[PDB]
Amino acid sequence: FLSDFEMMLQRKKSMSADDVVSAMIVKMNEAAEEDRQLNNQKKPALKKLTLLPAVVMHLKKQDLKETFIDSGVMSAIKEWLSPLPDRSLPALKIREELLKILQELPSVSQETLKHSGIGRAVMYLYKHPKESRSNKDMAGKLINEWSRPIFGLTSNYKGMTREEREQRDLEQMPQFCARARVPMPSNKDYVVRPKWNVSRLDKQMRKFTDIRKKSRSAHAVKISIEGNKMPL
Amino acid sequence: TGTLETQFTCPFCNHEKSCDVKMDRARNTGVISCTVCLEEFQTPITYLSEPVDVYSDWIDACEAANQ
Amino acid sequence: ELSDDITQQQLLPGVKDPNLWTVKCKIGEERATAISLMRKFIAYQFTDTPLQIKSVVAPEHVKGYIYVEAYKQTHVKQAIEGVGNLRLGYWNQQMVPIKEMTDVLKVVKAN
Amino acid sequence: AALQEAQEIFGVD
Repeated sequence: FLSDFEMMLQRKKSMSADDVVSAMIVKMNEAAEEDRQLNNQKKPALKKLTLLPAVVMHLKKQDLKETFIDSGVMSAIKEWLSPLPDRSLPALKIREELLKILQELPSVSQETLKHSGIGRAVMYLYKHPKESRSNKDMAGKLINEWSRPIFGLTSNYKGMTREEREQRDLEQMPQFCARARVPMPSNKDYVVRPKWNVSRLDKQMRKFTDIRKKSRSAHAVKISIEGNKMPL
Repeated sequence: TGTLETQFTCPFCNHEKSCDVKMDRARNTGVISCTVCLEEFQTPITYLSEPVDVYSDWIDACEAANQ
Repeated sequence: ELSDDITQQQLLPGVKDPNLWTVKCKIGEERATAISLMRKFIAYQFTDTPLQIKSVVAPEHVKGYIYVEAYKQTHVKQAIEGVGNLRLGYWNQQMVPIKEMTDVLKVVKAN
Repeated sequence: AALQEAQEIFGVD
């Protein structure tokens, strides 16, 4: 039989998906198609905008971003960013959140952009005249961010190796007073990288510290003297 | 007058406050590394040695090597 | 016929390009400074300490600074050393991040 | 080949 102590300990100890991602993408396609039908009926296309919170709250899950990208999220986002039958842009919220998500979804490979058409779908919004300036800036930076890899460029300055900088620095090398005067830092351009210039007491002190601790007039429950850190 | 500096501008990539000093008081050696370009230098220290002394040894080695 | 913007994405700046650094100039003397900084560059280019700077941008929409492009920040400085209207931006120049460089040569619509 | 890649990825008529 279990002891009440072990029941308590086990009870407290007891406190410590690709299929649902696929189903989410299916629901995103259903929502965008229903909004196409509603737009043809000249009704408000609420389905995408009604699902948006649930979708955004899941695309942010760091542990699933690979699953999301590999499951065809880029295709669904392209469908949501695409203009409707009357060539109107999607709800402002959809553009704002999906563009922000795409910035936070950097693992996207070139083949993924080319196959999903998400690049076309964002370049479209970047060119589009009815797009707001903030969305145009997001689309612009997305287009730069996604095109740099095509040209092998990169924007992470911490990404260039040490030897690359040392080599580049060699590639770029050219051919009275009455009081103390504060000297100013050397402006010299350093090219060349310099070669490097290369207990019995604490046991007794710990023992004495332990004796000091042992001598204290401590109490089992720390009484709040002035009401600070009062429990519950 | 004021408080002594503890973060420095990498004398190579000039990125500000990018270099930090690790002081191995046990092996008597200070290690400085640029958290941007990853450049490093190591110099013998003493108990009097402060981060500003390591950084200076780096600057003195650079100023001597770039001649 | 390749579109103009697509042929443009190719030119973007990378980590390997000379960084564009902000400096600080006396307002309305940014153009007079940048040009005088050309005369400084020309005067030093043949001596033993030529200026290590590549370009100085003084946009019309901005009012307060010229930007010096140089591989290493300290190159910007040796150029601006002793230059008067730029004496204010001598102690510090902020690197405009690689993603906020194309929007320095941005012009919105002289006329 | 590289601009054609960018053209196919961002080409919008």
